[PDB]
Amino acid sequence: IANQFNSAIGKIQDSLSSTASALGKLQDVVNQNAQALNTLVKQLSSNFGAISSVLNDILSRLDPPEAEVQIDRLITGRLQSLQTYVTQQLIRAAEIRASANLAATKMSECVLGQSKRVDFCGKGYHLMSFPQSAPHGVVFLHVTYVPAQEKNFTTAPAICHDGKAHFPREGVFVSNGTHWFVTQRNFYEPQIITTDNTFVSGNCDVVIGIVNNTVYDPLQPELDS
Amino acid sequence: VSMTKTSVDCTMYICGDSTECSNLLLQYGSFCTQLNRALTGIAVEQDKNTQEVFAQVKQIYKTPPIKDFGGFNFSQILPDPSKPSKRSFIEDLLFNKVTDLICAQKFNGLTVLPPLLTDEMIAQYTSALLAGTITSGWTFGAGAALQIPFAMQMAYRFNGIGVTQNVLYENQKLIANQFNSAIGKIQDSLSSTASALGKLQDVVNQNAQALNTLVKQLSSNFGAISSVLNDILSRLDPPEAEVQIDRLITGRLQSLQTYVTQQLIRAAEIRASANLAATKMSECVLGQSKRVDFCGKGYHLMSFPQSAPHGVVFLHVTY
Amino acid sequence: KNKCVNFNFNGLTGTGVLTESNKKFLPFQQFGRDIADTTDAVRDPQTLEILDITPCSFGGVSVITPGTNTSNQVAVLYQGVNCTEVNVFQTRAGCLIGAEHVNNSYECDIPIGAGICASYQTSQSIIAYTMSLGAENSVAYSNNSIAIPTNFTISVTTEILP
Repeated sequence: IANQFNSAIGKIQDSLSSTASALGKLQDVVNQNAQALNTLVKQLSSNFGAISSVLNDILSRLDPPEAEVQIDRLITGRLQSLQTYVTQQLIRAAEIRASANLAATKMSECVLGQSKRVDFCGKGYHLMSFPQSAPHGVVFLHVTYVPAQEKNFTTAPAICHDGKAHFPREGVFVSNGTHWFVTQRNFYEPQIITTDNTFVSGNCDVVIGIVNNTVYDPLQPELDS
Repeated sequence: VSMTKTSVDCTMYICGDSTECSNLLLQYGSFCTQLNRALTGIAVEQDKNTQEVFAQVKQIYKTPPIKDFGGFNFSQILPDPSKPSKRSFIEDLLFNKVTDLICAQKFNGLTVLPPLLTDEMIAQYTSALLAGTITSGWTFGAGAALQIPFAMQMAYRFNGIGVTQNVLYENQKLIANQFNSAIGKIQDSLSSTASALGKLQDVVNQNAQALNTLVKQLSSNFGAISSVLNDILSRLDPPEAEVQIDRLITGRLQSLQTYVTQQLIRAAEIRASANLAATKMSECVLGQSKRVDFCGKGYHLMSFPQSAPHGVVFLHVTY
Repeated sequence: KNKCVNFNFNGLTGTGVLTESNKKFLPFQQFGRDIADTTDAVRDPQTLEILDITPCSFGGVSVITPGTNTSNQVAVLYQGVNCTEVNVFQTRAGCLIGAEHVNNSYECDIPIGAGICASYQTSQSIIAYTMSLGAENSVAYSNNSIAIPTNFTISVTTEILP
């Protein structure tokens, strides 16, 4: 676990160093603001139907009563430009506040504690998350437990010994074709079938597919010894 | 999930087939060029909602030729190859119960862009996710696919809700009649009752009233003598027509911006439900969550996703 | 007829394609109107007939090209219209000129529409293909069969939020 994990950090460093587009989500924030600001600035150069876009030019040419007509066009148009900018910024404000709340949620579930949610902290069984600061945002490094290799085994729903069906207390029943073992679902760790690893429920005439075997009772040899 | 994609052209819409009228649009700057990017961004977001929800995996999982479910009948939710388009029996009713109109608006300058993800490929998403959950249980999305007997899959699902797995093996015979009968009631409710799909119908009608009203603005004079550009151009002088054209463009700009503003607001509401649809896929469908009444009333066990036009339908199994 | 023209009929000036219409307008009826109150059809004052008005200038223009450092090859895509002006192919999105059609399915690179995507590949040129949904994985299923992982790996996922 120390070799796989430590080797993973090296892959994150190489990935982040080589790939500059992984942060594009943050670059889009800077680009969006740059485009919105650049646009808002370039609208001042437009005449908005007026003879000229410069106010002093209108005042230095048209008479007082005539200049008001042209200035009204500039104001009316420039006011609408702010309405478009403010409106757009309020929309983007709803998009960033949604992501910010999501980040705060992940820090609570993924970072501070351990979350059992499915694919919320990333693929696999969530172990823990380490936050990292990024410009106008945050980065989350999610350590997870992903099973690698798998092998196919024979299973049975229950074991029949004394006439009463035996069920696993934890794990599942597995066999290679000879003896029946009880093991966890996340890994293969052979364990003998015992009264301590199973419990008695129902009978052997109910469970469909029940198999016969001998359930090892630790108390038998203790009484013999 | 997905909202109808509509791309409006402020160059053709504002001034129809008019060179002089269009000349006045340049004086307004990016107002036309700006509104084009606002609508384009909404069309791009429509494709990201279907990719982050419909398909949660990079592989396709198909059912085996010999299907043994342990006494349960999945034929209703399983895809039928006999049909020309592969879909589940439940998805067939959704397509019919959810409804030229576009020809009239398409010629006005409003173009409806087709979705990057066809409804045919969307149906195969639910077929892979629904097929992986049955054969692979809940472990197909968390890593390599685990082959597990479906009879033993529900045994643990009862353990997470506080019920010993011993009740499933013994009572699994009676669960076949309760589970199969529950699926049949859904098919009869959607076919007989058409009001259950009103949630998605309100989304289509929301855009319909916005498109038809936007086209009706051209008939309004907006303070101008007439609402037709050729009528004012052939009557009033170029300088006088510009005064009337100013009221036409100014009136149409306020109507065009009002439509774009509503689309951005409606798009935000759709994205809010998109995250929920993507959240229900992993927690309800893909995995199992101890949270109560998120997947529907009762202890959650398994969820079966179903494709629907401009949306998605979820079938949740509760205890 | 069957061509885009600029027509003046009974004082009504407009541009559109003139075609014979199957609609029968009453004698007192001169020009028809659609839901949008645009002219639906026209009637020639000389020889009385009903002509369907189909507007002109349909479809968009889009450019499909790889990065500049890749190559200067371009593929013109006309969306919402078939092939008119004019490697000339047609899709549900519209006429696509400048891109070859490869029946083999690959991973979507440059999205087009209707499940079709484009990429620059092998003497290399822009090719069009159906979006691949991923490799088919058939999980063997049997009542007595189970799969227990024999190995594990620790993975680190990088997620970013603004």
